[PDB]
Amino acid sequence: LGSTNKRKREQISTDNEAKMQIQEEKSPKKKRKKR
Amino acid sequence: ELPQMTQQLNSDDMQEQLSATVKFRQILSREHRPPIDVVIQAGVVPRLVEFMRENQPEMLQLEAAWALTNIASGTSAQTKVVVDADAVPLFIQLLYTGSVEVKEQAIWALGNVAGDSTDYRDYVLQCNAMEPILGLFNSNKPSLIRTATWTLSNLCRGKKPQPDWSVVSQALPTLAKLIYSMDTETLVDACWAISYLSDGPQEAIQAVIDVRIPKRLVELLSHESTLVQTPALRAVGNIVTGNDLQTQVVINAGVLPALRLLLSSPKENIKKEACWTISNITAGNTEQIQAVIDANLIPPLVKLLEVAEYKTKKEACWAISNASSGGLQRPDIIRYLVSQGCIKPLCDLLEIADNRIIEVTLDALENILKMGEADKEARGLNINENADFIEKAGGMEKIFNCQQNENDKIYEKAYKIIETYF
Repeated sequence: LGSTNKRKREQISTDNEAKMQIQEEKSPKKKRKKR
Repeated sequence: ELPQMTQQLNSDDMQEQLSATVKFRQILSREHRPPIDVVIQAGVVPRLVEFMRENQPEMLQLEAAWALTNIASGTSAQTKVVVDADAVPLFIQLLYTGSVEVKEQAIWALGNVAGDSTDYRDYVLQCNAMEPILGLFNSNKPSLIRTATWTLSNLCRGKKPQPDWSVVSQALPTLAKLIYSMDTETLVDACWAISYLSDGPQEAIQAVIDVRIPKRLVELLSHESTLVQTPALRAVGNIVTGNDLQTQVVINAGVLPALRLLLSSPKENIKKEACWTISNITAGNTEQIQAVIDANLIPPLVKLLEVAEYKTKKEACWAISNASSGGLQRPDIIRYLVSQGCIKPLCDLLEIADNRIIEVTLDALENILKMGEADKEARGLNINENADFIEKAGGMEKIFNCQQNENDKIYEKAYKIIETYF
């Protein structure tokens, strides 16, 4: 051993259908200007 | 009245061109369902693009860009019409020549194009948008900054594939200043951008460190709003994904007391990201594991390993298991972990967990056992105390039951521990 336990974001922050959708929570990709 | 609006737009008269453009902007700016498809049917998009050329009056430019902004705000098919009409190099030109109004409209359009797909994101950057975009932040108009940061964030965004690092990394000094903003929306978006840029190899993390972003990130961890905490924590987490030196920068910035509070968050993602972050610090060297211990982060982790939702529980398992590997260098780490009651929740995890976690938990248990055997020779003793705890906690059987695992790595490991300590 001596192998690294460092885990990058994708192989960790472990997964689910929902969580990847909800904390998609990111500022919306497109916006439309209104009056 | 689309055919007469269209006729007015094709007029050679400037005052009629402007009137028509305003009318188009209005129906594309309406409250309910804008007729983006119908407007495209009229074939007026190329004409609208003409109204953005450098010798057109500013107001015509402004109004045309607004209409094109909203057409680009719809589906990819509709954004494609704007892009294929060569609007983007004109949007970029306006970032130089335009009034603040025109600049803000043009950067909005560019945001919509960039946010459509990785190809369109990259296309905007290939058209050399970064230079005039960075320029916009010398302005002091809140709404321009706010909008531009959103566009800049869309440019940083995405992994499949990531954007040109040689280009997006130029925004880092701007972003470093931007996360000191008092405008919450600007804050949130800049943190998001930074969270994107910090997800990468050694050089990306170092670039984020070099503009002294980590200090401010750790401060923002205690922001009132989870809308700020979330992207800030994501960036902080990304950084300690780096080597021991880079991770030490975040520790020196006081991340550990900050994580203590985050472990209690009602927002599950924050709890989980906090556990993940800690795991990448306890994946560091012995002093960094020790620092996590000294920060009194182990009891909250052990409770989460015990009762949190599975995804969060998994991350807590990693943090504690990673910490246990520092046990070979100094046994007191294992002693402390065991006195904090980590053995039973680790063992109980062996059943419900997936193969990846099972291996991690077995490693942790074997570290606890290795130290326990060594603590027999070192002080003449007949029984491995940690092996007892594991047996008392029912982990012995659960480890034994792991021998019936399809995975050879898990089997060999579960077998080796059953025969060595039991």
